[PDB]
Amino acid sequence: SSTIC
Amino acid sequence: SAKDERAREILRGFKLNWMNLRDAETGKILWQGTEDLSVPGVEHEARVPKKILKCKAVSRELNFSSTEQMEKFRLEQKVYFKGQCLEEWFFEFGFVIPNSTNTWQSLIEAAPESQMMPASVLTGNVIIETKFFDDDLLVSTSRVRLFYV
Ligand SMILES: *C/C=C(\C)CC/C=C(\C)CCC=C(C)C
Repeated sequence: SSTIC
Repeated sequence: SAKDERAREILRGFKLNWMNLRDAETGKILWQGTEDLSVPGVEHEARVPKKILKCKAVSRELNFSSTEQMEKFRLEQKVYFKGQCLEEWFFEFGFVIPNSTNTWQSLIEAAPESQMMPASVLTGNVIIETKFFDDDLLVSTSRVRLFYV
């Protein structure tokens, strides 16, 4: 999981 | 070192042919790189549409070729923001047949909306550091600066 994607 | 020479053989035979970032909810490809971003010792750049930050999940599809066999091809990716490591991603492909071309698909899920970072904060300030391994052998480390446009 990602905060940029 | 035996190990250094092997790492170099693998790398000389390896390349990334293309890569897609696809919105997993709509099916639409938002970004398609055709450059070999495995190449170490140079800062690559990527421009991605900022609306990718709105996707609930992204399908990343990576097409690569390898002359050498790999027993357990995997990636470790770190996301650095102004040089601070924010995130670390792990992906495993597994066995790679010698002289093969392979498409590797992975789903990257968005964090909760309240944790997503704004485009205007991110753009030009994010580096993705990718280490390409065969099991424990580091084959390449590449760096890509991202711009959100
Ligand atoms: C949604 C995912 C984003 C914004 C970044 C994903 C990674 C890249 C684009 C470039 C680096 C990828 C490899 C070297 C495999």
